[PDB]
Amino acid sequence: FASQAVAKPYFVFALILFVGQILFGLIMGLQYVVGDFLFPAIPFNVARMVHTNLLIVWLLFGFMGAAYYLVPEESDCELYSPKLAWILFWVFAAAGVLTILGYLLVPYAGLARLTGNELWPTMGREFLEQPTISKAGIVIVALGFLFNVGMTVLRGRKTAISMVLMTGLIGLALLFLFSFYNPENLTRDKFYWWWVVHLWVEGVWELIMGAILAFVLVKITGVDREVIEKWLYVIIAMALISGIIGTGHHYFWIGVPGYWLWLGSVFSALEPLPFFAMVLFAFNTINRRRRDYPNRAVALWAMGTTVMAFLGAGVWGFMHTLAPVNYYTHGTQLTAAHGHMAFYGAYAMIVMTIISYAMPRLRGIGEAMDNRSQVLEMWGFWLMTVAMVFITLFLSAAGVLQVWLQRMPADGAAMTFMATQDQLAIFYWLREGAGVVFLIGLVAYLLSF
Amino acid sequence: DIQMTQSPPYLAASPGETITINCRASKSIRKYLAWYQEKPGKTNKLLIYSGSTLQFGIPSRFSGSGSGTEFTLTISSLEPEDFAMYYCQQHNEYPLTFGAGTKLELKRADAAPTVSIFPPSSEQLTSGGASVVCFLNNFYPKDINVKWKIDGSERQNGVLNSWTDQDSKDSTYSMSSTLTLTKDEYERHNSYTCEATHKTSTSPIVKSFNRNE
Amino acid sequence: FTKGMARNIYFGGSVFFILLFLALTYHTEKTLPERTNEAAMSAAVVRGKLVWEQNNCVGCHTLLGEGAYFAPELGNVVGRRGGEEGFNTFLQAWMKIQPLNVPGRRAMPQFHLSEGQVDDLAEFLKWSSKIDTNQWPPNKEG
Amino acid sequence: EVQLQQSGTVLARPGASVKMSCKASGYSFTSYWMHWVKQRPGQGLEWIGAVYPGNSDTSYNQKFKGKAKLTAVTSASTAYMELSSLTNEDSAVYYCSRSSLDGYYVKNWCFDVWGQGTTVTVSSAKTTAPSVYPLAPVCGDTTGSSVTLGCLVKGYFPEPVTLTWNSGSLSSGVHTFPAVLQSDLYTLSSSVTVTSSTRPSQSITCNVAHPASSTKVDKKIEPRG
Ligand code: HEC
Ligand code: HEM
Ligand code: HEM
Ligand SMILES: CCCCCCCCCCS[C@@H]1O[C@H](CO)[C@@H](O[C@H]2O[C@H](CO)[C@@H](O)[C@H](O)[C@H]2O)[C@H](O)[C@H]1O
Ligand SMILES: CCCCCCCCCCS[C@@H]1O[C@H](CO)[C@@H](O[C@H]2O[C@H](CO)[C@@H](O)[C@H](O)[C@H]2O)[C@H](O)[C@H]1O
Ligand SMILES: [C-]#N
Ligand SMILES: [Ca+2]
Ligand SMILES: [Fe+3]
Repeated sequence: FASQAVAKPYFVFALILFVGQILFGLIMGLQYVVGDFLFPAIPFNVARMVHTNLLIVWLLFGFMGAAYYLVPEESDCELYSPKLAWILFWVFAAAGVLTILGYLLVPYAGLARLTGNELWPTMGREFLEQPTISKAGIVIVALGFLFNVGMTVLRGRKTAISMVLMTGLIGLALLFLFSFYNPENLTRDKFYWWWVVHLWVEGVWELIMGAILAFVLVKITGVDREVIEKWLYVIIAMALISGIIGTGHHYFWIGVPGYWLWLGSVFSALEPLPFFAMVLFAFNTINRRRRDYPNRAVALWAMGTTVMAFLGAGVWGFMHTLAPVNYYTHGTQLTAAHGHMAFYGAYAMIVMTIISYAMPRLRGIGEAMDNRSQVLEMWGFWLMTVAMVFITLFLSAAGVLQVWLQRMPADGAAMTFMATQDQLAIFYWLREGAGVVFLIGLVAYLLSF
Repeated sequence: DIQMTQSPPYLAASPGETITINCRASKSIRKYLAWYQEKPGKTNKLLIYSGSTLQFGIPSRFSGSGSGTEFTLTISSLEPEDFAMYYCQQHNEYPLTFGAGTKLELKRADAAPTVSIFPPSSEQLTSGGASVVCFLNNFYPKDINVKWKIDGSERQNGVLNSWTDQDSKDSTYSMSSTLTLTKDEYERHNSYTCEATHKTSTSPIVKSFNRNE
Repeated sequence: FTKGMARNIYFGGSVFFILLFLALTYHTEKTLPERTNEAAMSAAVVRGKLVWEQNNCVGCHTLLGEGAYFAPELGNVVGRRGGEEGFNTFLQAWMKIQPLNVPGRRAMPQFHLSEGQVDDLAEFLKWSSKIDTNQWPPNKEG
Repeated sequence: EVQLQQSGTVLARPGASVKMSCKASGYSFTSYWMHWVKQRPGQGLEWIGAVYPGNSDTSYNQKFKGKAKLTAVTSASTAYMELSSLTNEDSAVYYCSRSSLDGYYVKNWCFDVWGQGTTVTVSSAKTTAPSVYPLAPVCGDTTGSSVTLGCLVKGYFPEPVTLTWNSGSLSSGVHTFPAVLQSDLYTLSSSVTVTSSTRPSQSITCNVAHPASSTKVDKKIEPRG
């Protein structure tokens, strides 16, 4: 189908933004140990919101790209509107680049005045730092986009894959609406903040990721659509049965009742299961491939996504999800460790996985690229992925020492925040080194095209 | 090492007035100079760091300024408790170094010393020693010269002086001067004289006695 | 074991836990007046929340252990900086003196905040420190 | 409240060693450099060095590399300084003080709290009680409206002595001067001024205590004749 071509601008832009994300990561990582680096021009918080918003935005672009590509094929017809897909692309790209520039070009409080935050105050919450007009512009893009892809499903064949993807996509946009709700009571603000972050990343985004995985396995493996889609329903069932009460693992210390200590701990303890099932899923249906596939990189991307999502979300998630432990590790370099591995292993990797399947047959080159291009992609895969495990090991060691020095001893014996950070210095230099190897990976990956 | 010289070493002033004092570094210390207040019976108190940053809890009547090589401290309207010793310290480099201080003193009206002379006590004499003591009490300002004369001749050796600090109640100074002789050397002379010379008078205050009288 | 079976486990699981979740959030939301001490949630604390947001303090600091990990936990800072009595006064100094300019050290910005703004901040943080947080953090260092 | 309590006065002989302590309270002992500073009389503060109790590292002014050794014991929140091969030049007050900022890399900063200081007195002298001599006005010079009396305290070691007039009830118009060294031993004097109808009609007695030799002596001031 020809309207599958509108996915290309989405995947390209996403990869450009991904580069920006890594550079601002590297700036912050240096700021950790040379604390006045780039100060006062780009204070760490400005660098941080660039890093974290570039991550959310580029992943969103990959998702829309992924939907624009596979929805036509599933639905067995042309996309409701290519000209819509392109108008939305430039609106979203300009709105993204605009809000990022606001962050860098005006002190935050000035950007707040300037965008009239005081009428509808939604700014200065983590991951949600974009002006209210930027948020509004994202909702409008998401409505367009959902109509575009949702109409295509309507007049076309329904499949479980495409309907789980749409459910996830709709859920994402809906939950995003809670970013407009900024209570005056701090505990209430935190309580609802997690309906965005947690119900995205351990709920609705898992429908998106799983749908993308299932499609790639349908196309790569020649295994029956019926069995693939069964396991897809099992996986997302386990996602939401663990995940919804699971939100509670963020409700231990924000000021809500202590029953959340139990509820949060017990259901979160089970949230690894879907990522475990996604590894049994990808490995088994690639093992059972009725046919070989010219692009052997995608198969690697799909196996690796599921192992990394499982290591990052499942294993690191679990290591700190029990309240008696989280009590000590809350808000610590351990959190940063888990968060890096989980966002990379689940979400960055699934976007690169669908790029690996779709890029050749979108630039009209074929199923796969020449064999030089394919060895690079794999190098960029191992370099990024291995670097990230090291990023997470070095931060995990930092987090363990932080907990020991700062969190465990009593008053008088416990080391101050600032002093314990000097003690962590080596681990932060080493992470910054790993961060360099990762960029070299992203560049190597990018030189595959 | 960077060397610090504070000026002036002593400054007299009054309540309600403003003073400013100096600190110089022998090479650039960028902006990193701190100041401490020193007072008897109290631990040293950080006033200012980084040239001009006031330490938490310090009243805004204190302020400082400078960079590189030249720095100042100002107090806007002196308060009774501000009369004290002030030290600066450079905090740009290893090894840390300090200035030697400016002592800020309470001005009061000039007063001449009250002078008294005391012959050796008979108890000290029976042990073979002879100390002649002179007190110069309750004077202002602090500069003062004491001179011993034996039978009209200036005597320089065997004289120890001690000086009180500014009295916290009346703001004057006091001093003792003790001429220590052997009984034998004491007995060779008759006339013992203590003379104080002080700005309150172009002529000395002379006190004396004759060993046999 | 069929597809249809799996899809109904998904359907029933998600509705039931969605409804369990909403019911818990109804309950939880009833307890918040006492837990957070909303009685004390003054116009001053609510204005402080706005200055916390407008200057993105959370982009460098944690509050109740959430936010960024560059700078210290501010939920309980009030207890490390002269308590109830003198904390407002500390904070005024603290905001004026930034950046401290210590070479190589993590640096905090100068926000050129008015005195009212900083006072509202201080109330917000004081009040935040008193939320019943199930005894988090472990000690006075946050 | 951040506080630093230093140990008491130590006396030592030349070539010996001395070790003093600084007890920290009201803060995270392991999170701040503890500095040590020397002050000899009318001589200007000198930074000796510092210890970071969070990892036991030390830093010494090159002028004190030989002299000083710094340590910390973290269970007790106390830092220690040992001075060796003592010399008269090591006779001083020695202060500990806390970096105003936390962390390892702020080695060269200013200090926000100081100890009250530990005096080290280096001498070969022997514990000796003073002699105390009354000082009565010149023979027959009972003349003006007020009269000055004195007390001389001679030949003692170590500091201090405490001196009072009429067991302390006579306290105004008193000047008690700092002690000075004559050779190895200390001498001081005190004057008291009083109206001439106060005396010699009423009794004036000098009281001198020297705790180090457990001496208390009284000297009545008697008119000369
Ligand atoms: C990053 C660019 C920061 C932003 C934005 C804010 N703070 Fe900050 N803060 C930061 C650092 C690196 C430090 C450490 C200071 C040091 O040198 O030790 C701080 C410190 C504070 C503190 C003191 C905390 C303590 O435990 O003693 C407070 C109270 C504080 N900062 C408040 C605060 C507020 C209210 C902010 C938003 C207006 C804010 N900070 C932003 C880094 C950053
Ligand atoms: C891919 C799925 C997920 C991703 C992207 C992810 C990401 C992250 C990130 C970024 C944070 C820090 C958020 C903050 O800014 O407060 C965080 C926190 C946390 N995650 Fe996840 N996570 C995922 C899955 C999980 C899993 C499956 C679990 C449980 C097994 C888990 C348990 C935790 C808990 C307990 C914390 C809070 C840590 C703290 O208290 O400091 N997460 N996660
Ligand atoms: C060179 C590579 C990277 C560097 C050096 C880096 C650095 C950092 C730093 C320093 C923080 C701020 C932590 C703090 O608040 O103190 C951060 C936040 C974050 N980064 Fe990265 N980053 C890099 C790559 C990545 C990648 C590839 C991802 C995608 C997974 C990622 C996801 C995140 C997340 C989710 C946040 C918020 C974490 C949280 O709040 O708990 N980063 N990053
Ligand atoms: C499978 C595990 C599921 C467990 C679910 C239920 C968990 C509830 C248990 C309490 S959570 C939290 O734990 C803390 C102790 O770890 C408790 O801390 C206790 O000790 C601390 C000293 O270490 C001290 O700082 C606190 O004041 C003291 O209350 C804390 O209150 C509690 O809420
Ligand atoms: C991947 C895992 C990450 C590592 C972090 C997990 C660490 C959680 C296990 C906590 S053991 C816990 O340590 C507590 C704190 O020292 C200890 O606290 C106790 O002693 C305190 C003095 O230290 C004192 O405040 C109290 O008397 C008391 O609560 C406690 O015994 C111990 O269970
Ligand atoms: C995790 N969120
Ligand atoms: Ca965070
Ligand atoms: Fe979560």
